[PDB]
Order: sequence, then C-alpha cells, then structure tokens
Amino acid sequence: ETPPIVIDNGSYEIKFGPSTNKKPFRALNALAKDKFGTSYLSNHIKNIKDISSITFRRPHELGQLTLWELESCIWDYCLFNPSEFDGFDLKEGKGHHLVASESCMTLPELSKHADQVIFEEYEFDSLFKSPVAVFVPFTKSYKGEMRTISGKDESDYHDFQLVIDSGFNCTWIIPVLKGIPYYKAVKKLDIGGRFLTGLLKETLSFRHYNMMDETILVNNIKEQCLFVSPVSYFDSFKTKDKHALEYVLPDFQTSFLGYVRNPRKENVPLPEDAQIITLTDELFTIPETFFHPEISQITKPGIVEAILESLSMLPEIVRPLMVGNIVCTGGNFNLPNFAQRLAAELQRQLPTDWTCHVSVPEGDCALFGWEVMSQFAKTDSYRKARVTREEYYEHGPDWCTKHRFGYQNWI
Amino acid sequence: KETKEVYEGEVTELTPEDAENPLGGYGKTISHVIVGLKSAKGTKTLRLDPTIYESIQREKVSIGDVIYIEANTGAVKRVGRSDAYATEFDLETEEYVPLPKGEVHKKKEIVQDVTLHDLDVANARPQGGQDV
Amino acid sequence: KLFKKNNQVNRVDLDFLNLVFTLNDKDLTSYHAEEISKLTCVKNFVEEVNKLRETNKQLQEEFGEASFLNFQDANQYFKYSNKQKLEGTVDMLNFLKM
Amino acid sequence: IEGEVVEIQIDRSITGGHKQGKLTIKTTDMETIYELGNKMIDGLTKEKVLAGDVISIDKASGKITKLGRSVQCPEGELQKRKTVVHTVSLHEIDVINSRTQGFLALFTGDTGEIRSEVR
Amino acid sequence: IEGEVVEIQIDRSITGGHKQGKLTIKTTDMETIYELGNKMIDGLTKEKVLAGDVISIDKASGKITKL
Amino acid sequence: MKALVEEIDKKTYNPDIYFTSLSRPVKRINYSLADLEARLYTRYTQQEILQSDRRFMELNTENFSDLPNVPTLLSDLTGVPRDRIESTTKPIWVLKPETLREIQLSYKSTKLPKPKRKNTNRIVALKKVLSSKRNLHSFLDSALLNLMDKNVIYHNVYNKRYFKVLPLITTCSICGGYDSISSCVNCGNKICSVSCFKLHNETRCRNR
Ligand SMILES: Nc1ncnc2c1ncn2[C@@H]1O[C@H](COP(=O)(O)OP(=O)(O)O)[C@@H](O)[C@H]1O
Ligand code: BEF
Ligand SMILES: [Mg+2]
Ligand SMILES: [Zn+2]
Ligand SMILES: [Zn+2]
Repeated sequence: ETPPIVIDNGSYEIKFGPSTNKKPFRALNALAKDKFGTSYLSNHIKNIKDISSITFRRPHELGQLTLWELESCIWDYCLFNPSEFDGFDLKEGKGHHLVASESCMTLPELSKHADQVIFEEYEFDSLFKSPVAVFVPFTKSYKGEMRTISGKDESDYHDFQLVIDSGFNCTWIIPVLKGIPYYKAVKKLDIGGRFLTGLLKETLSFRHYNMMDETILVNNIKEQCLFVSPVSYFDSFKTKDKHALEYVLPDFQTSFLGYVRNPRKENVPLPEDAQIITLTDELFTIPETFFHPEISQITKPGIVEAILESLSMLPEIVRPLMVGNIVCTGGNFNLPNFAQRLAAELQRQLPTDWTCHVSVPEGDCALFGWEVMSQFAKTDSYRKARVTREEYYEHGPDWCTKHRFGYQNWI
Repeated sequence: KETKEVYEGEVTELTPEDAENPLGGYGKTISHVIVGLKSAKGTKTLRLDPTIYESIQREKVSIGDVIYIEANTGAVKRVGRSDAYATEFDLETEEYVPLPKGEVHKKKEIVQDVTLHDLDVANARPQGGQDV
Repeated sequence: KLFKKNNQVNRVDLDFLNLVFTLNDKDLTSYHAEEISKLTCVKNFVEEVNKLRETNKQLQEEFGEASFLNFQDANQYFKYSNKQKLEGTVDMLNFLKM
Repeated sequence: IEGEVVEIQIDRSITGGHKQGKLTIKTTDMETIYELGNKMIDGLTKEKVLAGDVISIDKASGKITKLGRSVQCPEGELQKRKTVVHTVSLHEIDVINSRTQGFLALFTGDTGEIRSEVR
Repeated sequence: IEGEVVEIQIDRSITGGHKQGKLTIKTTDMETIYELGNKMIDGLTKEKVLAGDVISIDKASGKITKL
Repeated sequence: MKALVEEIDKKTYNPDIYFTSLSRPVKRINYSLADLEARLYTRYTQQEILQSDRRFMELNTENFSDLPNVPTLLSDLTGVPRDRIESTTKPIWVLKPETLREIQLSYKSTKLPKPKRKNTNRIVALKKVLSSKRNLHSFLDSALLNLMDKNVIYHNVYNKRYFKVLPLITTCSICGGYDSISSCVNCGNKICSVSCFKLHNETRCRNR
C-alpha cells in the first residue's frame, strides 16, 4: 500500500483522510448524550433536532487524551465505515501506513498507550507521528496559494520556521529550526475556543437569559458572526453603533440552526414570530481577549508577550530569521482581520531594523495543515523517517516513543 | 530650500550614563544619554549628548510621552502623552495624541518662499534669548 | 492653538542659515570667526566616506545581487548578516554627509 | 464633568505612588467616584476647594469652574459632550497674531498699525 | 595662543590649594607643555574643557576661548 | 477670586496632606466571622491570581456537571492543597459499558473488522491499555512520569520574564465604555453611564 492514511487528532474535531484525496473527511471527536438519555455518535450530533440540553463527554482532556477506548471506538467508526464516507473504506489495514499528529508536550505514558494501540491493535506496517508544527517546513515542497502579509508595510523543506498554532484546546507557539522544534522556547497560550465559547456564554448570560446550557448554539454564533477589530478596541467601540449584527434564534419546531441578519442587508424580508438577539459589543469584545486579557478580567500575559518571550529564549542569530517566515494554522485564525492585527501588533514591538512577515494560507487553516501533512508523505524523506513494524517489535514500547517520537530527546 | 532630519516617537526607556572617570574638568557629569523611541512602523534606540538630554529634562518628559527631536537645531519638543495610556486615569489634565507614523528617522526638505522684506523685519527684531 | 496648527512642515527655521546674523556680534569676535571658518573639518568626512565605500562596493558588486533581496534574505544563515551589514553601512554612509 | 463634591481626599507623596486621591462627584441622576490624575491633584490643591460646592471640571482644558454652592442643583449625568461657539471678528483675530498678547491690545487701543502681511 | 589640547591634569585632594596642574597643547608642527597658575586654574574651570579639544587663550588678558 | 492670605494652624495643618469632607442611614457592617477574623489576622496579588485561575477554569469548562470537578484538577495543576484554596475561593460520568454497547449499536450498521487473537503478554498490556477509565488526575498522581518531566511539561512552558508588553486597557464592566471611566463607591468597579449604574446596583454588586 503506497499511499498512507493522514489522521489529525484534535480535541474539537479529528480530520482523517487518504493521501490521494485533496481534502480531509471532517469527523467530530466527542460523545454527546441528550437529557432523555439518548446517546448519538459524534458525526450524528448535527442530525439531532433538539440542541437545547446536551451533555458533551469526550476522551480528549485539556492536556491530552487519557482514554483510548472511546477514541479507539471513534477510530473504528471513521475508518471502518465505507458507507459513511463516500469512496473511502478499509478492509483490514495491515499493509497501510499511518501518519498521526499529537501534542508536543503530551505525556510519555499516554504516548506509549498510543503506540501500543495503533501498532498492535490496528496492525499498521509503519507509522510516524509528529506535531503539526513539524510538517510546516514542508509547505515549500509543493506550490500552493498562501496569502502573505508584511507587518512593517503600511532539500525542499526550509530550516527556519515559526509556527503559531491556535486551537480549540489551546494555542501553541512552536519555533522550528532545521526542521526540528526548539522545545525550550515553546510557549503555551491558555486562550482557546473553549474560553471564547464560555466567555460568550457568560456575556450573553448577563445581557440576556443564560445560554450556558446550550453550547452548540453559542458555538455556531461564535463561528458565524464573530470578527476581530482591524485597528483598535477604541475605534471599533466608537463604531459599535454603526456595525451591529442581529441573530435570530433557531426554533426547534422550524429551523435547527439560526441565521445571521445584517440591518444593511434587505435580502431577508420574511417575517417570523421568533425574537432577535442584538450583538454589538460582544462582536469585537470576544476576540480582543488574545491581545488584551484585561477585557476578560484574566491575568494571562497575552499572545504577543508569549511571542516576545519565545524569541527571547532563541539564539540572537535565529531571532531575525524566524520573524521573517511565519505560518499560522488552526481554526482560531479563520477569524477575519486577526492575521493583519497580529502582524501589526507584533510589528509595533519589534525593532526598526527587523522586518516581520506573516504568511496565512487561504481558506481553512486546518485543511491546509492536513494537505501539507499529506504532502509530507510524498516527500522522499518520509521513506527514511518512517519506522518499520519489526523494529518496533524488537525495541521496547518505551523506546520508540521516548527516542524518535519524544520531545525529551530533542531537548 | 533646506533639509531637516527628525527622530520622533514615544519614549520607551531613557537612562543616563555617568562616567566614573573624574577627568578633572567637572565634578559630576554624564558621558552620554540613551533614549529609546517607539513608533508604529518600528522602534529604535538613540545615543544623545548631555545637553540635548538637559533640554528633555527642561521639557519634563516622562516614560510614555511622545517627543520631537530635530537633528539640525537640536531642539526637543514634547507633543503630548501617548493615546493608549489615557485610560490609566479617570481625570487627566494632559492632552493625548496617537503614536507617530513612520519608522523612526525621517528626511524632509522645506521649499518655503519668503520675501526679502520679511527677512529684513525678522532681521530687525530678534526672537531669540531668554533675557528679562 | 488654531494658528498653532502644523507649521514646521512648510516652515523654515531661518535661524539655521545665518540670516539672523545681526545677533553674532554679542558673543562672537572677528578673528575667531575668520580662523573658525578657515579651520573647517571638511574633506575629512569625504575620506571617511571613501574608505567605507570600498567595503560597501565589495559586498554590493559580489553578493549585492541577492543581498538586499527579500527572497534570499527570507531564510539564509550567511546572507542575512551580509544584508544587515550593507544596510548598516549605508546609514553610516549618509549620516557622515548629513 | 460637573456636580457636587461631597468628599475629596488627597494624600502626600509616598514610595508606592506619586500621589493618591479620590474625589466624589455627586449628581442627582448618577453618583460616581474618580481617581485623580496627579496634576489634577495640583489643580485641586492649587485653588482651595471646600466640600459641598458645585464645580465644573474641564478634562481637555485642565481647569476647574465653580458654578456655586450646595444656589444650584445637580441637573443630571456627570459627563456631557457640548459644543462651544465663539463669535470673533476679523480684527480680533488680527490683533492677537501681531502681538505677544494681542487681546490686551484690543481693549487698550495701543494696537498701532498692524502689518498688512499679517492680515 | 591657539592649539589642540591633549591632556589636562589638576590636582585637588592630593595636597590642596592650586597644586599647579599642567596641560599639554598640541599643534601639527609643534607640541609643548605649559604650567598653569592659580588664577588660570580658576579660569579653566569656567568653560570646562575635557581636553580632546581645540581652544585659544589670549596672551594679554588670559581669556579662554573654545573653538 | 484666589485669596492671597490663608489662615493656617501650626499643629493641625500640614502641607503634605489636604483633606476635605462634608429611613435611618446605617454604615454597612459585615457580620461574617471569617471576614472579621480574616481582617484582624492579616504585580497582581496572589489571591486574585487564584481567583483568575478558578474563574478561567470555570469559564473553560463546557458542561455544568463538570464544573465542580474542575477546581480539583486546577488545584492539582497549581500545587497548593485542594481543600484550602477551594474553600477560600468560591467559583463563579464519561464512560459506561452500556453506553459503549449503544455506540456499538451506532457503528454496528457498517463495519469490516477481522477478529484474530492469541494470548501474549503484549496482548495483556493491550487489554490493560484499551480499558483505562482513568482521569488525567490519576495519570498525574502516577509515578510513571518524572518530576522534571512534569516541571518541563507544565511549569516550564509558561513565559517567565514578560508579564505585560502591550499597554493596559480599562473598560466598563457592563458595555465596556471607555469614554467615561467612573469607579463605583462600594465595590470600586468602573461604570460608564447612569443606565449601566442602575443595572449594576442590582445583580452585579456583591459588596453593597
Ligand atoms: N469559520 C470559523 N470561524 C470562527 N471559528 C472557527 C471557524 N472554523 C473553526 N473555528 C474554530 O476552530 C476550532 C477548531 O479547531 P481545530 O482545527 O479543530 O483544532 P484542534 O486541532 O484543537 O482540533 C473550533 O472550536 C471552532 O470554534
Ligand atoms: F488540539 Be487542538 F489543535 F487545540
Ligand atoms: Mg491540531
Ligand atoms: Zn457601560
Ligand atoms: Zn457597586
């Protein structure tokens, strides 16, 4: 089996797909149960009628995924169903190869559990697991469309790369030199999709009836209607009266998901008996917690502080090189104007002699990371990088995870 | 027409540098004064002589205030406090201005035309001197 | 304050070009002005410029093609330091003339 | 920002901060407390202020205007945005620029043949 | 007397009271050392000189001028 | 106008300090025992950092049922005892075999497994890994991870030197209005307008 399987394990969603296909198959990672007791599969959560009361229980914790039984069952569902995903199927997988993505700071023991489950249970001939930041230097192997932004202006892989990956679990700033991450300068940002969703549920709980019971509705609103302040919180606050969005609640008897309505857009003349929620301050207030934590009352340092500290732990020679090449991945970067705002706020704190450049790919950044992660398989270096099954049977289970796939060896 | 070069921006950190050598000329002085300047496009640190720093001390400049320093005449002018610091206090006397655009250093020339009689009147009445 | 709107944009200092010269007799003498004007340090800055122009042109004529280019200056170990050196000595080239 | 001052506290310089003070501006509709800005404290200590009088403090101008004692009653919200129209003749504009202080030359009649270039 | 200054030494707390410091004036074709008197010690303090400098001293009135 | 003459007492007046001040009203007095004993026995303060971590984790949690269990995990991440910091700070299962059978009925529609098994030590470890039912706190309590490993994974990742770079922004607690910054009397909280003040006096003022 020449083409391998590319599986990206996230906390919110796990993207799995073959190396031949251009786009990954999106499958949520979670187990949801209704108040009545009915439990539905992760991909079937979108099909249910009533989103009012839902309890989310997922195998992935904040740090890592502790339970491999539910995650293994999700793997059996995604990989073992030919009819659920068009054209995809696997009879066994003894000859197929797997490329996985795990957290950089993941515990070694849970990594042993992962290697034992994937190697022994799934009978994969060869598997190579690396964090998403390591596949970023391989973006230059193939030609693709990626948007470049200059903060100062008004083999195939590359050595110097700075990977800022925002995620549903948390945001990680990982410097990469010579295709290897530098783990002393890696910084962790506790801000993530969970803090934005919960924060929006608290703000909406003070402004209106408490929505904390419904996570999915607040998540959909946060995805659809949220935007980042292009200039500053003050300029966006003086314009909060001009820029406003009205969201109508989906009625369980009629519409499952609500629709965003702009007062400037007359395209929706249809009247309804439902009541509309006004959104003004929460639009630019929620995303601003990254740069300024003081709006959310949290004491966190902020993103740019972690960037400057990450550059502080690096050698003086590699600092101006890594600020010239920056790739942004994850779902939190899909918000509009966030890239240019981050490039400007970072440019203001950098010296005049140094020029900062940020390259954000067009479209969804997660799908981009999966695409480049699939292009890593086509690289001739993957043939030397992959580990054979017999070598894993010879060495102990702790050696494969501790040496080649572990962060402790690169420290 | 004459060309002038100006450094402008918000003051980040300014520190005096005193020489341990007495030199016999003075009892106490400073060798140089380093004042950092912040602007939207970039930041730069400058090395200044004690006189132009004494002018800054006359302007009563503090960390976080935008200043205007011209190289030709060596005059220092304080425009005002930076806009981001305005939220610090509820009531404030000082005006607030945004941070200046431009990297730090700027090169510009002034083509202003002036009649000869205006040179004569400006020549008759001096504007200079602090004398009572 | 309305008449204090931006001036030095289009304003000339007019005291830097010595058209105010009627104030020069108070603290300044004749022979000190003649000797002070005869002793000027000009032609030394031209030498300090010409000696650096060699180190500038040896980098420009050889590595100057890919040096200041942002493409080769994106990721390079050796070239980027040369770019910062050239852009460093250009500032010292114009500064001595100012 | 205008209103009655019930309580104003001002503290001497300490190592912790240059000066710490809190003034209480009470109005009929809203009553809030502001923490002074240093030189604001120099304006309150500059002219003696007694608690219980109605004053109007100018943020942009930086000076205090006392409208009476509590003679008047608080109208409403503390901070309000107002526009101030000033009617000034061409002569009054012309005299100020020709002199160091020209407004005195308006009243004193010493103006003495302003240059035509200024006009 | 016009010339560039090399080094200026003035003793203060070693003994005291105008200890007769000596300064070295340099010209391109000539260099000499001059003894400094008490009143010249008091006069050199005004218009302070760090040396590394070109100054001119009047012979008749002892006036110090910094070029 | 300004009085050029000012009467002053030698003992009472000081140039240092300037002070001016003016059914049944009663000064608010807290009847709490732990508040009075706490008062008599005593850049951000450490306790406020604890409140920021507790509130950050309560806002981080997805479900209500998981809210009470989080402060134990956060207390394990901080290192301070759980009961003490949980009692001092006021904030603001997953797996079942039958449910697993229900999921087996969910994916039972289409599957292509081939069962093969042979008894081996690696298969015993396989059955031990597949069935875990262990919380992350249980893994943190295990000795399998090194102490330096835990320090590097948790304590060493956060930024030590830089607490703040960008300037601070203070906004109202209701609508976040920065135009009028006005602190409340009782709680010292900043309120922009009279409407936000009247809305603040009811729900959001605890110390009143
Ligand atoms: N178009 C969008 N607008 C706003 N947020 C989005 C958008 N798309 C995805 N997200 C956010 O990104 C998150 C998904 O991140 P993901 O790529 O799954 O990271 P992980 O690797 O942690 O699973 C979701 O929680 C969602 O809130
Ligand atoms: F695990 Be995800 F990338 F936050
Ligand atoms: Mg991810
Ligand atoms: Zn408000
Ligand atoms: Zn209150």
